Formats: sequence, C-alpha cells, structure tokens
Amino acid sequence: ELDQLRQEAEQLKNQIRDARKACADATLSQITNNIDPVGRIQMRTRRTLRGHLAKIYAMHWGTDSRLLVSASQDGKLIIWDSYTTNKVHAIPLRSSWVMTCAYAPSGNYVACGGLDNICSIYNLKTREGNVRVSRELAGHTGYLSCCRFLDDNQIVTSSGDTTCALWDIETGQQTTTFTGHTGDVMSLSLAPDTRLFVSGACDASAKLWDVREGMCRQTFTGHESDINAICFFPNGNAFATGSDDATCRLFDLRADQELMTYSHDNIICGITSVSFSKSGRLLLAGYDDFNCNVWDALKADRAGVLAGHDNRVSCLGVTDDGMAVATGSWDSFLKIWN
Amino acid sequence: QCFYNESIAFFYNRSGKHLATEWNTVSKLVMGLGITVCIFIMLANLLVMVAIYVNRRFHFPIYYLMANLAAADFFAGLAYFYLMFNTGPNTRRLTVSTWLLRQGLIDTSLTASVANLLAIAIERHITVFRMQLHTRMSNRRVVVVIVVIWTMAIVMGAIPSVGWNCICDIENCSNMAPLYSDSYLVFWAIFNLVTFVVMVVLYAHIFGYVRQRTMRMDTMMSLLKTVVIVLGAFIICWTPGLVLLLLDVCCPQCDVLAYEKFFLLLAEFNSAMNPIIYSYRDKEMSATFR
Amino acid sequence: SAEDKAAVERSKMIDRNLREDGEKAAREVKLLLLGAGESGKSTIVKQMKTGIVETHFTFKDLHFKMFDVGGQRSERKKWIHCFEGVTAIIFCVALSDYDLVLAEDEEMNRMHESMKLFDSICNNKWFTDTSIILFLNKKDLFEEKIKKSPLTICYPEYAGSNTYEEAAAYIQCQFEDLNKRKDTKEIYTHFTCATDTKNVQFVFDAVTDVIIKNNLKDCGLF
Amino acid sequence: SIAQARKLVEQLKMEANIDRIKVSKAAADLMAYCEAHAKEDPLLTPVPASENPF
Amino acid sequence: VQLVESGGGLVQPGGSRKLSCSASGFAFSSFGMHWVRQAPEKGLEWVAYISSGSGTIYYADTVKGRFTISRDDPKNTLFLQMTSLRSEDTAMYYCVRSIYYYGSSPFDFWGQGTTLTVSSSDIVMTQATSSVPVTPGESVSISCRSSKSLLHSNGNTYLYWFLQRPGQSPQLLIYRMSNLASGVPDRFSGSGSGTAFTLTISRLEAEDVGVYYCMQHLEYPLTFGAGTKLEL
Ligand SMILES: CCCCCCc1ccccc1CCCCC(=O)N[C@H](CO)COP(=O)(O)O
Repeated sequence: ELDQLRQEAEQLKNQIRDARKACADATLSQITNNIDPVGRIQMRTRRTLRGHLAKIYAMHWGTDSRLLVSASQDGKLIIWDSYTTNKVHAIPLRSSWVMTCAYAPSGNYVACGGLDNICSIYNLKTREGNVRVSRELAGHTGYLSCCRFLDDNQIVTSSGDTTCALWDIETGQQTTTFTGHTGDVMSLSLAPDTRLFVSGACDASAKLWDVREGMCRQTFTGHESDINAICFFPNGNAFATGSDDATCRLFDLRADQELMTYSHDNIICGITSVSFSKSGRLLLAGYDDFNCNVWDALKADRAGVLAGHDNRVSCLGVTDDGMAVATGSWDSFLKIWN
Repeated sequence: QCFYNESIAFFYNRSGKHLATEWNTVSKLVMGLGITVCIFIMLANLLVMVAIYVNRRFHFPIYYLMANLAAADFFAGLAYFYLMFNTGPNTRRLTVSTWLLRQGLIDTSLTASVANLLAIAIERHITVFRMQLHTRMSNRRVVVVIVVIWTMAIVMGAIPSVGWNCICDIENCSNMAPLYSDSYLVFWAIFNLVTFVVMVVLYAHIFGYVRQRTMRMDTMMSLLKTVVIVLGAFIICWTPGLVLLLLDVCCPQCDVLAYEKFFLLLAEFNSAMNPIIYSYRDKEMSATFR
Repeated sequence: SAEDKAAVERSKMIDRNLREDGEKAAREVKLLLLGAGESGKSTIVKQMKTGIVETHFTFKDLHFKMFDVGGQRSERKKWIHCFEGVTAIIFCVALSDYDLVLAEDEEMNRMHESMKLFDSICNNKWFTDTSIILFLNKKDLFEEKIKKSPLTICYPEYAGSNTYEEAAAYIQCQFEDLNKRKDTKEIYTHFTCATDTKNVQFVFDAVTDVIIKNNLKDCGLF
Repeated sequence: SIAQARKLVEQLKMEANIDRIKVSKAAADLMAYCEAHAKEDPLLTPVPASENPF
Repeated sequence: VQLVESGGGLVQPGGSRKLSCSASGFAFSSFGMHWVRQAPEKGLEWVAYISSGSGTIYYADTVKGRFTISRDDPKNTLFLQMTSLRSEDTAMYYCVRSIYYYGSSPFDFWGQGTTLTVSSSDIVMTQATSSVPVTPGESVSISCRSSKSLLHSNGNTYLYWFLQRPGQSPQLLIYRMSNLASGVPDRFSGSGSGTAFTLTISRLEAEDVGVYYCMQHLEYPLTFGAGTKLEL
C-alpha cells in the first residue's frame, strides 16, 4: 500500500537526519574563528566586452583562461578574446531562446541550448573556416538549463523535464539518464575528476550524481526555494548552491551536511550565479541586486562587491588560472574583473 | 563711408532714440520686472539641468535636448541680466565695442533658444513616426544637432558684431538698434518666423498621424493640450517682437520704439516659461524636483 | 603585430554584421501567445498564415513573430522572463468553456481557469508595461450554448438575459477587470471573426497603437 | 503512483547506507586546501601589473 | 576545399594580363587571400594580400603600383591585374588563403598556381643549408636565422615553416614556433627564440623529401627565405 511505504519512507529520512546530527561535532564558523580575515577584495573592471544586443544568459571560460563564450536572446553566440576584447567568432543560432553555454575542455567545440529543448553542438576547428553545427541532441522535453562537456564526445545536460542526461555526441543518444529530481533542474557542476556532478533543481534540493552508474549518491536539502546556481569547491570535496532564498550554502560531500550559509539581512533578491576562486577562499555570487558579491568562503563575511551592471548579473565565471572573474548581465555587457 | 568714428551719442541722436540721462518711473519698473524674470530663468534652468544630469533615468536623447534648452535659456537669462545694469543712465557709459557685446549676447542666446525649440520639435516628429518598439538609441544625432544649434547661434550673434551693421550706412539701418541694419533685422525675424511655421507643421503632422492611427483603434486631449501650450508660448511671447521688428524695418514713422523695452521683456519671459512647459508633463522628472 | 592587426579587422567585420542583424531584428514585431489548451490558438495561427514554436508572417509591410510557448509544460516562473520586451501578449480564451470543466479537476470551470492564468499574466512583474491583446474565440458556438444553458453556472452573480450581446459583454468586462495596472497597459479585446480576415487586421491596429502610444512616451509628447 | 513509492524507498535506504565523516575533519580539509593554495590565487592576493594579463 | 587559378602562359613584355583564382569548397568571403610567386629556379616571394571584405590591400616592393588585386566574394573568385610585365616577373603564381583570429593557422592551404613566362626596413631570413644529404629513419634538423627579433611583445614568434615536395604546391608544417599544422604528422617540430630557429624531424620517409622554406609574419612584406632541399 501507499501508506505502508510512506510510513516506511518517512522513517528512512529519520536515520539520514539522525546520523547527520551525530556527525555535527562543531560548526565551520567555530573552527574558522581564528583564521585571519581575507581583507578588502577590491576588484576593478579591466575589460568590458560589448556587442550583444539583448540580455546575456550564459558565459563560459575556456581551459586556456583567455577565450570565452556568451549567448543572449539576440540569437548570437560569440567567442570573445578577453585579452584583446576582439570577437573571434559570432555564431548565429537557429533558436533565439538560449539559456546556457559551454566551451569544451579542448576548445574544439561549443554548445548552447534553451527553450527549444535541444542542445546544439558547434564545431569551431573546421576546414572550411565557418563554425558549423555538428549535432543537435534532442531527447529532452523541457528547456535546457545547463550543459557541461566531459570530453569532446560526452556532454551532460540538465533540463526543465526534471531530468539530467549524459549524451554521446557521435550517436546523438542519451547514454545515461539521471532521474530523481521532483522539480525543474536549473544548473549542474562537474567535479574536477569528471566522475561526479551535482545538480540543483527548483525542488529546493541538490543531488550528487555518478556519471558512470547513473544513480544519485546523496541528496542535500536546507534551502527554502529554487536553487539557481551550483559549483564545486576546487578540491571536489565540497560545493555551493545559490538559491532564491538569497542565501548561498556550502555543502560537503563526505560529511553530507551543510557547512555555511552566506546571508546578509540587506540582501533580499535571488542569487543567479555562483563560482569559486582558484584557492576556494573566495565565493563570488551574482545576485539580482544588479551587483555581485564576493564572500569569504571560510568566515562567511561579505568582503567585497563588484557593482558595475545596470540589470541583473546572469552568469559569473572565473578562469582556471584564477587571474580574472567575468560577469555577464542583462544589460548586454560582459565585464572582466581582476 | 564708415564711421566707427562716431560715439554712442551720435547713433542714438541720429535715430529717434533717447539716452535717458536720468532714471524714470518706467525705467525703474522695467529694471525690477527684468531682474525678476532673469532671476527666475536662472534658478529654473539650474534645477532642470541639475535634474537632467543627476538622474540616470533622464539619460536619453530627448532629455539631452531638454537640458540643452535649459542651458540656452540660462545663457539668455545672463544676457538679459547683463543688458540690465547697462540700461537707463548706465547706457551712457557704453562704447561701440561694449554695446555690440551686449546686443550680441542677446542675439546668440535667443537664437539658441529658438533653435532648441525647433530641434525638440524635429526630434518628436522622428520619435513618433518610427514603427519599432525599442530602437537601440545612439547619442550621435542629438550631439550633432546640439552643435548645429550652437554653431548657428554663435555665427548669428557674431555676424553683426563683425560685418553686418550700419557702421557703414548710417542712412539705411534700424530705429531701435541704431547700428544693426534693416537687412539683419529682416533676416533674424524671418528666420524666427519660418522656424515657428516649421514647428507648427511638424506638430500638426504628429497630431494628424496620432489621430488617424490611434483613433482607428484619452490620448487626443493630452496631445492637443501639450501641442497647444507649446505653440502658444511661442506665439504669445514672440509674435509681439517679430511684428515690431518687421514694422521697424519696413514702415517709416511707425511708432515702434515705445513698446520695445516691454516686448523684449516678453521674449525673455518665453525662455522663463520653457523649463516648465517642457517639464510639467513628465511626472517622474517633475517629482524629481527637490 | 601584422597578425593582430588582421585580427582586429575580423572583430570589426563581426561587429558590422551584429549591428546589421540587430537592426534587422528590431524591425520584427515580437508577440507572445498564451491561453488554455482548447482556446482556439490553433485556429488563430491558421488564419495568420516540441518546445517553443515560432510563426513568421507579414501584414502591411510590418513583420510579426508569434511565439506559441504552449508546449513547454514546465514552471513558467523560470523561463517567462525571457519574453520581457515583447510588443504584445496575444491571449486566447474560448467563450464556449463557461459551462464545461477541465478533464483533470472536479468542478473548477475552464473559464475560471482561464481567469487564473490571466490574473498571473496581466499582473506579472515582467509585463508591467506590456499590452495584452485578448482574443475571445468560438463566439458562434457560445451563442448556441447560451441559448440553451444559463451563464449563472460559471458566474454565481449575474443580472442579465441569456442574450449573446449581454452574455458576452459581461465576460469581456469580467476579463478586463483582472488588471491592476489600469492606466499602464491596454487590453484590446476582439471577438474572433472568420471570413472578414479581420483577426490579423485587429492585431495590426492593436500593435500600432502600442507602438504609437509608446513613441509618444519616449519623446515626452504625452 | 504505486511504483513511485516503491522506487522512492530503496533510494533513501541507499542514501542512508553511506559512510559519513565528522564535520570537524571536513571543515579542516577546506581550511587546509585554501591555505595550501593561497599564495597561488590571483584574486586573493593581488598580482603586480607586470604579471596581470588584463 | 581546392583552390585553382587561371591565366599565365606566354606574354610579351609590357603586356597586361589577368590572373583569376576560383575558390571552391570553403567560406571564401571570410578568408584573407595572398599571392606568392616562385621563380623557375629560385625560392618563394610574397607579392600581394587582401584582407576579409577588401578592407586592406598590401603589396611587395617590386610590384607596388604595378599590380592590382581584387576579390569577387559572391562568385568565390580572386583576381590579379598585372600591368607592364618585366622580364623579372617570370614565376609560378600560387594563391594562398589565410584567416587571422586568435589561434588560427594562416597560409594553411595553397593553390596549384599558374605558370607565367614573359618573353624576352625589410626583414631578411637567411638559411645557408641547401641540398643537405639525409637517409630515411635518421633525425635531421634544419636551422633558420632572422635579421630581427621576431618574438613580439605578446610572446608570439611569427615565424612559419613550409614544405614543398617535388612537383607539388607548398604545404604548411608550422604556423608559429612550437606549433604544428593540421594534417601533418607529429614527426615535424620546431623550437627557437628571437633570431635563431630550428626544424627537427625525428624520422622521415620518401614522402617528405623536398625543399623547405622559412617565412616571418612580424611585418609586411612577409619576406621568405632561400630553399633548403633534403637530398635523397
Ligand atoms: C538687435 C536685434 C536682435 C533681434 C531682436 C531682439 C528684440 C526682440 C524684441 C524686442 C526687442 C529686441 C531688441 C531691441 C534692442 C535692444 C534693447 O535693449 N532695446 C531697449 C528698448 O528700450 C533699449 O535698451 P537700452 O537702449 O536701454 O540699452
């Protein structure tokens, strides 16, 4: 019966909640009491990339920390050069409604997707020198919210159909499908070793997935509303989520709990993007206050602010080498902060 | 035969004008009303320009030309304020260079105000007749027309100060401005007259278009109120002066000199009213007032 | 560098195509389409000519793009903000749904469900300024339906005859009362007309009015 | 919705049956990695304009 | 992706002839094109260049004001208008394509060129090795020297390499030092700095025997080097 399993199921949530208390020896705020603070993080707009004629929804650095991609509703996907601010490629999209971007770790491929329910993959290095679309991954039934390449052949995507998928670009079929989310999935982050990836969904939960098996390892709760951004700590043993509760929270995978919450009474708008620093001591979070905050990730004290945008900060990515932090926004401008 | 030889005296006495060596009831009264109008122009435009610059809201081409009108009117206030403290017995202390400085300031200031009004009219015609919603706006045409207005104002205020004046033909020149020529007065007045009729045709086309298209589907009342108050300020504050200048340059023995000191006051009252005619409707900017 | 100089020639050649493409897209008119499943949006789309479906058509040298987003079946709260900046929101309601009920719910009328969707759209924080064209479809079937069934089944309070003219008029005004932004957005309501091919012409007149009234705002002449 | 409940119960049972490390130890590990890679972080300690690509 | 050129043949001196190169199979409108001529017995020599969309047209010292170069993007053709040919213009006129963006490979594809026989502050690259004997399976190094520091401020040493097999068009091997072109085996490698450059082949075959060239791209007019023929 429904009741037998439900009265059973609510018990299984207890042992999980019971054990998490037993492993709550002391709060990170208590352990990190004697760390010297980070100091004022004064970060200035070095470069400003112009040429989008609509709001920007996604951007992603390259593994070389110099080139980057950005999409907007203008139906243009532009590959920028951050050093010289000059446009390398401007890819026309079939669908103006794009919500995500990814630049392949090899830099040969770039991928974008949105309300068209398709993840289109564009080939950059092409004998005839004109970025051409290689494959169109059509197996989702809701808007694609995020996508991150594993190799030049594996891409994992998260959609509004409450499911994530791992694809095989050559065959164009979902090698694995991750189901378990009870709400619309908003963002995913791959681990440094590319063996696990955590996803955040509208059901105020984040789930740690296994890319090979295709089953969810752990599920983290604690937010109160939608989770809009997620990123791992550089060491892959922690991650942070940005929600509409205007709080960012740092979860651990080993301890399976929540460590910090980055809330300030003054902040009441929702976090749109989060990202870490190369060392993981700074957690940069892009709010809807039209500005972007920089948090001390072990003290939870808002040390520094990057306010330069007219409209909301949609996307916020840091480079692999950590020399720079770039924020997009609905004001149609990408700004490189250093 | 040119006589930069003659002093201010020769010029007035050659015309019908009177130096007014002592102050007068009329003179004290006009000085008071003029200084009042000048103080009002200066204060009102400082608020308009400060507001149009401080708010990121008012950072669009229409508001740019509005701020330009506020500055041109502030310049007019300064010219009329300097014309005062140079009238009545003070005029007797003038030299030909200084008098020309005074009249040139008046010319360039008013010409700039009139050109701003026509430019705001040409911009509203452009803005209304576009068939798009957003139209990513540049700051090119606004700053181009800002420099055309000011270039034409300075060249108009300097032409008599250099070449186009009756230092050379005593016989053929004005009764009021004893030195500018009937040719320069005809030019300035016909320039202002054609500018007004161009403002009238543009705002008529705006109203005809809005009428047909929106009534095919109250906006008529608000639009005709705004149209009628914009053209009216101009007509009730310029038609005096313009008809008077034409009378001076066409009709001999037309007693035009008596109501001169007053009609100029009216023309400067126009620049007084402009900051409030162009800021009364915009609820946001109007409230911005603190 | 000689290579870098040529690089900047691309970036300028890119930017001159992005401006030309941006100015081509600005001339296009962006209408969002919404409504219930059985609204008649299908029938409207036919007269005008998975995922988010686009329809392109031209009338009197104006280009229209209609975004039929009925097929998303996900939470509107996360992707509706994509459509801020549409000229107008076409909204279709079927007049013949006053006496029915949704196939899923017990006794919540289809017409009452249409209002719940209309309340959330007209008062959505993303469309504070956006005008709403409101098509009321299947008007002829509503005439036949009202002549036999009462309108009290859907609206409990109603003083008025079962006549087409008055029955309809109450609904139109009942839909028009949902907006709190009374003097910010204008709802242009039309009864769907088959043969005249006026449904497209009503969209034309309603869109121009939204453009002409907007043009009067940014130029301050209003 | 019989299947949904049945699929649900084994999911948590697998979720509950994992090794959990104390927050004390995990806390230290995040503190240790940040201090070990601190002096390699451009944003934490600003880098002179000579080595700043921007 | 083939490039073929038309014209050439036999022309009396002082005559004006036109060379047309019909691009086919690639995005011709977004490629900066060149012309490179090779004398019947001598090495390569750059002559002309057009940027993308005819925005920038350059010329060599010997052909300045004598040659007119034009492109017809819709028809995917490239034109060269030659005026008053001299006896020193006898060369095979290859057509080269190149695209300039961050990380691109200019001079990657070379046309077959046309034969033209007329009747009758500049960087200098120097390589003093010619007809070097080598055996298959051995390791050979080819050295190049410049008269100027090619290492630009950003760190790009704009030195290129080429390989011309006997009776074939030149083929790019290395588009900048410590870089490897597309479709060329890993055996070719190049390491150098400032004015000293080397090209190292680990193990070769009968396929890669021929003459090698060195080109700089630091500044126009893209002076080439003399040949370096591998003898086998
Ligand atoms: C120079 C022409 C430019 C165009 C006309 C400006 C204008 C407009 C409307 C009324 C008047 C004018 C100027 C009239 C002279 C200037 C003055 O100030 N007059 C008064 C009249 O009582 C004496 O000043 P003053 O002799 O006391 O110094």
